Amino acid sequence: CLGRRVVQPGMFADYPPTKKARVLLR
Amino acid sequence: SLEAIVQNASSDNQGIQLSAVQAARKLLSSDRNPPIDDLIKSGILPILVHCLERDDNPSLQFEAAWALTNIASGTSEQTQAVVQSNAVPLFLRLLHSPHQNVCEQAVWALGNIIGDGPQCRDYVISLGVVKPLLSFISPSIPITFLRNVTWVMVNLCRHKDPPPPMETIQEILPALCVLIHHTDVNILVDTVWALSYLTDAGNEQIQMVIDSGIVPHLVPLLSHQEVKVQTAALRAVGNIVTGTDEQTQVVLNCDALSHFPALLTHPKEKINKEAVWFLSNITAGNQQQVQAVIDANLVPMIIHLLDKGDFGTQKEAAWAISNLTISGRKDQVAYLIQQNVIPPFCNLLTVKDAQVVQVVLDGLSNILKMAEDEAETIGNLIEECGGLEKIEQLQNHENEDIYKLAYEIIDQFFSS
Repeated sequence: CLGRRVVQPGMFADYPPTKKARVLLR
Repeated sequence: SLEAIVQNASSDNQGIQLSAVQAARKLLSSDRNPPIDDLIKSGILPILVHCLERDDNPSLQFEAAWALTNIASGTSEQTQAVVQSNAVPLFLRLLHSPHQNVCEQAVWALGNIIGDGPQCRDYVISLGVVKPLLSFISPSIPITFLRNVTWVMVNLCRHKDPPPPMETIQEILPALCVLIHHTDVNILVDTVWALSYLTDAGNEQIQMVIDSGIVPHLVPLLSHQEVKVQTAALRAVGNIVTGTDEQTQVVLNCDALSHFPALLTHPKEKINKEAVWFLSNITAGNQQQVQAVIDANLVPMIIHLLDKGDFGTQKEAAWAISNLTISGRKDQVAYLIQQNVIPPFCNLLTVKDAQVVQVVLDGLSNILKMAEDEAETIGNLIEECGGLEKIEQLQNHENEDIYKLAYEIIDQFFSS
């Protein structure tokens, strides 16, 4: 049906990572 | 070797301990494929956690926290091994260390842990991480540390099953109101992403964000020079406008639609698609919000993307056109007709995506039912561009709703 919709799959794919390692020399 | 490292790290001579822990850290931080499982199975986790307690050797605390950070940056199983070794209370203790680097690395480790998932997040919250975390936001904080703090805030905001406790949101929103004025790109991207995760959590969280007064500072970021900031802001405000007409109007009163010409013509097709999704959520509103879209001179661009855009953008544009018919007035639909919407709107009736077909049929039916005198003219327009043949073909569609709606359309408007 017609109406408002939440964010769709695939949109805004460049989200901040949930986890980060601390790498020597980077 | 791992056996030697583990043995020397359990020593009571803290120089040998420091050397062994630094060897473990080197193993864990040299490349992007560290041997996490081997070090875990060797029994080094309780040793590192014990090192976290050594307030008399900040170097050992720092190195152990680095090792544990990188262990916790792995799979959920490895992060949970860290958690099961009781590291969280000691990292929270280290948040108050007088040594900056120890504090920073503890923040980083807690960030990985929180980012693992919502139950992990809730455990770390219940122990009281939020207020000490936010206490670091001061004029003298180094920029790298502040970037890490804001990333941890993102992680505190982002999971939805369940969303973070309301008290946590009430504590975090003021800090986000502070940070949204920063000019550093990294901080700004993470701030806006945290906001977007809050505005995707529900209408009540949307209202909490509106009540913070941050929306007038968020909307103008749709025209930031950095595309990452632009798209983060687009996500956050789009989430907001998934809500009620009043919340959508809060967004619109900040002159949001003024930012969309540069997004509808953007070279990146994904941005076109996301912008049209936003606008489709705007056209689903009351007649005033439809008129706001019209007055912003956005309808011709939407129709052009509907005609010529990539399929994804065309799908979003079909949604926008059809949603306009929900509360749109007959004169607004007439404006659409004037702008040559029928040919491409009907062309989209031959795609495999059944949802697009249903949307276009709903829109056409609303258009025809809304027109009393124009109905014959609109029927002629539909027949001229081949849309009527497509509807007749759809009469034999697999989907129940689609073919029932096709039959109804034809019987009420194309059968006299």
